[PDB]
Amino acid sequence: AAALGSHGSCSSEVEKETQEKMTILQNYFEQNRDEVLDNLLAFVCDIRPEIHENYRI
Amino acid sequence: NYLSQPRLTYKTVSGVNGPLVILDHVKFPRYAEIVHLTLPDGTKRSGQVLEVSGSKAVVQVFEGTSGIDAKKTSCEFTGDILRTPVSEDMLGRVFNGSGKPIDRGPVVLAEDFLDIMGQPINPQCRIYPEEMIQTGISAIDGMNSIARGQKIPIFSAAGLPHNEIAAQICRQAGLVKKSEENFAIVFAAMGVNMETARFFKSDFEENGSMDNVCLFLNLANDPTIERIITPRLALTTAEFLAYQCEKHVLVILTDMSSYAEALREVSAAREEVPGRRGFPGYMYTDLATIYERAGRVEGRNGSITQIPILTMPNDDITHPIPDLTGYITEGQIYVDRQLHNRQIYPPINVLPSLSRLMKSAIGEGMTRKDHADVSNQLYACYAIGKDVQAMKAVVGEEALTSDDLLYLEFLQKFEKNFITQGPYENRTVYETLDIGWQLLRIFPKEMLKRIPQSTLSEFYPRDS
Amino acid sequence: STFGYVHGVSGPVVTACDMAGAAMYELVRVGHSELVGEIIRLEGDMATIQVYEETSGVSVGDPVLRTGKPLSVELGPGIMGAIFDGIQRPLSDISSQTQSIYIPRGVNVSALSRDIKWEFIPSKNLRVGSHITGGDIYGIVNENSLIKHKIMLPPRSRGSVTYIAPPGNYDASDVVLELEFEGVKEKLSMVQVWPVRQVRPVTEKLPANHPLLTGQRVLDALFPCVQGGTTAIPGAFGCGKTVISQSLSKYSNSDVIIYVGCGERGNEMSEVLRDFPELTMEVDGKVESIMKRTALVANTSNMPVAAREASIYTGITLSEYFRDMGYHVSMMADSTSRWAEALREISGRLAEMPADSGYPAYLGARLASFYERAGRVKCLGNPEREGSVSIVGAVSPPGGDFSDPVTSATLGIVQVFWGLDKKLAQRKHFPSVNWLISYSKYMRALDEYYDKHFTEFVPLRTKAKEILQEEEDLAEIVQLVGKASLAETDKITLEVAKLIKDDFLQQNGYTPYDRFCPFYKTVGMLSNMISFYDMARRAVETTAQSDNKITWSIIREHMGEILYKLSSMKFKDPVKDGEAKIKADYAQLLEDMQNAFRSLE
Repeated sequence: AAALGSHGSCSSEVEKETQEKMTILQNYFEQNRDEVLDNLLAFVCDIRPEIHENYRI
Repeated sequence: NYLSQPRLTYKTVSGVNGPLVILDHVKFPRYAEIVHLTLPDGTKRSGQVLEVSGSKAVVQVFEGTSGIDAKKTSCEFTGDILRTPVSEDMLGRVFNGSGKPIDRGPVVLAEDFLDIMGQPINPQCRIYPEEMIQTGISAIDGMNSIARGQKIPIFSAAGLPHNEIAAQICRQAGLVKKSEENFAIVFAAMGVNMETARFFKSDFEENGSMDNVCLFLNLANDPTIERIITPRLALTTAEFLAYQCEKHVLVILTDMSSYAEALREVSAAREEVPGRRGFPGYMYTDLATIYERAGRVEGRNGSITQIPILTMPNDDITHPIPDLTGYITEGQIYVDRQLHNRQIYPPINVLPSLSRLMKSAIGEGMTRKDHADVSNQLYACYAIGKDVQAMKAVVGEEALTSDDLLYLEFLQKFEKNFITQGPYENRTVYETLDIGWQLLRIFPKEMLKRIPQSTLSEFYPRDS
Repeated sequence: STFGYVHGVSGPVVTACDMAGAAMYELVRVGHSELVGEIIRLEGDMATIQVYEETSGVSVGDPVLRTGKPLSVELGPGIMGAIFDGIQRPLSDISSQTQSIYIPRGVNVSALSRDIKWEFIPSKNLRVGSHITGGDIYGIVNENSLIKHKIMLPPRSRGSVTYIAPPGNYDASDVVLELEFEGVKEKLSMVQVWPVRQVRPVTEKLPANHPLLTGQRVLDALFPCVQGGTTAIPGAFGCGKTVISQSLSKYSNSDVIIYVGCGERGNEMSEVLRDFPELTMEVDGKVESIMKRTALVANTSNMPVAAREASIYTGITLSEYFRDMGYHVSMMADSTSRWAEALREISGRLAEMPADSGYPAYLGARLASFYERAGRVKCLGNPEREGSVSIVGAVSPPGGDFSDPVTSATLGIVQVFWGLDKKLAQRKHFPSVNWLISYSKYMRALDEYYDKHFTEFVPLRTKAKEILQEEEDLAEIVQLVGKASLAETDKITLEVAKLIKDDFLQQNGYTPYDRFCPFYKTVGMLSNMISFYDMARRAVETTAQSDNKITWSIIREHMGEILYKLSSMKFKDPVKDGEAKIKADYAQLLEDMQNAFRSLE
C-alpha cells in the first residue's frame, strides 16, 4: 500500500500524456497535409509511359 | 525512385500440382516475385515465384492449392520481391510469420521498406564482442555468461521446459545496471502449437514487458513458407533497431528444429534430391545466413545478440541440426532430462554447457572482479561433488573423508540454491555471485584452489 | 557479342542463351546488378551458370555479360597489407568507398587500386631490342620500407622489348613495357592476372634443406619444419593456436606471410582482423608493422560458398607470386575443415555421388594437389633466384576423431604434425605442444644443415627424445613401485625429464627473454641439460656397481646450485646479452658441473 498508493494517483498522467501526444499529432498533420497532398497528387498525375528494360526489337 | 507501372493480371494457368501453380505467357518473369491469386469464389491467396523459364513462371502458394482451376483463377504479379515495413513502432506489437498484425493495433507505418534477405556484414566492419547481457538466470549469468554480439544456442529435447526458459529470459533480460532504454528484444517462434503461442502472448502482457519486445508468432499449421520468412523478418527488424537506432537487441529464435522441417519441405517442392541425413545439402549455408546476422559493428553503438533454441531427436547431439549449429555458433547451454525428472527448474546442466566468449563479458567494470574466479571454483566443486556422489554408492558413506563430506554438502546446496530458481524470480549478476559465495563458504579457504589470495581476502569473509 | 540473356532462374542456378562462344568455368556477370557466377554446363548456344550471390529479383531477358577468364587473381603492387575474401574482393576498399557495414550484391571494385601511383625503377640494362622471357624481372616498385615488389614478365609471354618506361610514378593501369614476337605486340602494366586453379610454373622444383625457424624451443628443436615444408595443427577452441600464427608472423625467417580464413565464425574472424594490424616486429633497429609483409584472406560462414572454397586457391596463388620474386613465403590456412565443408555443399548443389561421409569423390585428390604446391624452387626467368612456399593447414577432427576423411587425408599428406593440446593448456604448459603425439619427417633433410652449422645437435635431440619417452614408460611402473623403491638411474631419468619439461619445453612468450629463442640459445640449453644427465648417470653407474653408491638424493644435496643454474638458463636475454656472452655463461655451467661431479667422484 505504501509503494502503490501515491503512484496510483500519478498514473492519471498517462491519460494526460495520451491527450498531449494526440494534440501534437493534430498540430503536425494540419500544418503539413497540403504539401503532402500536393506532392502525392503530382506523382499520380505525372504518368510517363515506358517499355520494360529487357525488351529487344 | 518508385515502381510506377500498372500491374498485369493473368488467367493463363497451365497446371496445378502439390503447393504449386504454373502460368504461361508471363511478360519477363522475375524470380522470387510476390503474386496475389483470386480464386473462382473470390477468395484471395498469395504466393512467390519459385522458378522462371521463358514465358513460364511457377508459383508456390502459401495457403493451399485446393479450389484452384485453369479457367477462372486469376494471378496478379506485383512487380517486386518481398520487402517488410520497419520502424521503432514495432516494439510493443505482435505479428504473425508474414509480418501481419495480430494484436488489434493498426498496420505499420514504415520508417523504411527492407528486403528480408538482407546483406552479409563486411568482416572488416565487425568488432569483437564485449560487455554482458544479463538474462537474470544464475546458471547462465554466473557460469555461461553471454557477451554483447555473441551467438549461443540452447540445446533441448521434446517435453523439456525450453519455452518456459525462453519466456523467462525474454521477461528478465537486460543490461547489468552497474554503478537501459537502449535495450530491446525480438522474439521469433517457429511451428508453435496454439497452447505455446497463447502462453508467450499472455505471459509478456500479464508480466508487463511488451514496450521492449517485438513478437513474431508462426503456428504449427501456418504456411511452411511463413516459417522460412519468420527468422528473416525478425532479423531484418533487429538490423534496423541495432544498426540504425543504436539499440542492444536480444534475438530469441525458437525451434530452429521447426525451421529446418519447413526448409526440407520447400527443398522437396523444388524436386531436389534429399541430402545427408535427409536435410538439404545447403542447410549449413542457410543456417549460417540466419546466425551471422549478429555482432557489434564499428562506429555504431548498437549490437545484435542471438539465442537460438533447438530440440534434438533421441537427445542426440550428433544430428545435423545441433551439429551444424555448433560449427557456426560460439557455445552451448544444455537443458537436461535428469534434472527435469528430479523436479529441478531451470534444468540447465552446467558441466557440458559452455560460453566461449565468457572472459570478454565478465570482470572489473563489466560485472564484478571476482566473477571469473567464482565461476571457475563453482565448476570445479560441482565436478568433484558428482564424482564423490558416485563413489559413495561403491565405498559407502563411512569410507568417505571429511573433505568428501564437504563436497557432498556443497553438491546438495548448490543444486537447491544456485541452480534451482523460480520461473518469476529475477537475480542480478551481483545476487548470483553472492549466492555463489554463500556456497563457497562451506569450505575451509585452503580448498578454494581456483581462487587467488587477493579475491579470497576481499570476498571470503562475511561483513555487516 | 559479350552479352547473352537470362532464359530462366531456379535458386542459385541461371540458364542463359546466346552464350555460344562461352567456355567451361568462365566467370559471368548476371543481371542489372551484375551478380557473379560461373559457367558449369554448355548445351547448344545455351549455358548453365552457378551464381555465387542471391538471385532474388533476376528477370528473364536480363543481360549476362561474359568475362573471357576463369576465377583468377590480380597480381601486382597493392597486395601487402590488403584484406581480401576468397574471390579477392577488397573488403577495406569496399568499406571505405560504400560507407556501409554490409557487402553490396554485385559489387565490382578491382582488387588492386588503379588510382594509387607507384614509384617504378626499370632493370637498367634492358633496352629497345632486348630479348625477354616469362618470369624476367624488368623493374621494381618500392611498395613500402620492407617489400621491394619485383615487376615480372608473365608466364606464357616472350619477345623483344619495343618499349620500356623511364623511372617515374605510374598508375597500375599505365603501360610500362611493350614487346614483340612474330610481329605481334603485347603491352603490359604493373598488374598481371592468373587463374587460381593453375599451378604457377618454375624452372625447377627442389628438395627442402633449410629450417623454418619459429623461435620456439619445442618446434625448432624436436619437431622442425623446413622452408618449402608442409605442416598440420589441430584447429580447436582451448588448445591455443595463436602461438603458431604469431611466431610465424613476428619471428619466422619468412619474407612474406599469407593468412587464409576459409569459412570461420564471424566473431573469430573479427578477432584475427583486430589482432594482426597490432602485431609488430623489429627490423634494422626500428619497429615495423606486420602488415607491411602480410596479406589476409578473410571469409565468415555467411560469405558465398564459392568464395569459402576458392579461398585456399586465392591464398596459394598469392603465395606463388611472391615465391617467383625469390621470397620465402609462409601460408597459414585457419581451418581446412571449413574449406572441405564448402566443397561438400558445392557437390550437393551439383547433385554428385556422396562417396566417403558425404564428401565428393575428388576430396583427397584436391587436398593432395593443393599441398603439392608447397616447396623450394628455382624461379622462371632471367635473374637467377630461389624462392619457397611453406604451408601450415589447421584441421578440426570432430571430438578428436582423426579417422575423419579430411584429417585422415591431411595427416596422410603432411610431413609435420604439431599436436597442440587442450590438456597442456589447462596445466598452463605453454606452448601447449604434445611431444608424444607430434612428429616431423624432415629430420633427415636437415641432417646436412645441422652437421654444417651446429654439429653437436643431432645426438642431443636423440637423447632428449629418449629421456622424455622413458619417463612415459616409468610412470606406470611408479604407480606400483611407489617412487622411492625405483632405481637411481631411473630417478635421474624422471627428474631430468622434469628439468627438460619445465625449463626447455615450456617458454613464456609474454616475457622479454623468451618471446624469441634463437637456435644457439636452444642448443646451448639442451647441451648442458644432457651433459648433466650423462655425468649424473656416470656417477651412479660407476659407484653403485660395487662401491658405496651415489644416489640422486646425494647428487641433489651436492649439486643444488648447479641444478638452479640449469633452471635459470632460460632467463638469458638474446637482446641484452650477446651470442658470445650467453655461450660463455653456458660454458661456465659445463665447467661448474664437471668440477662439482669431479668433487663428488
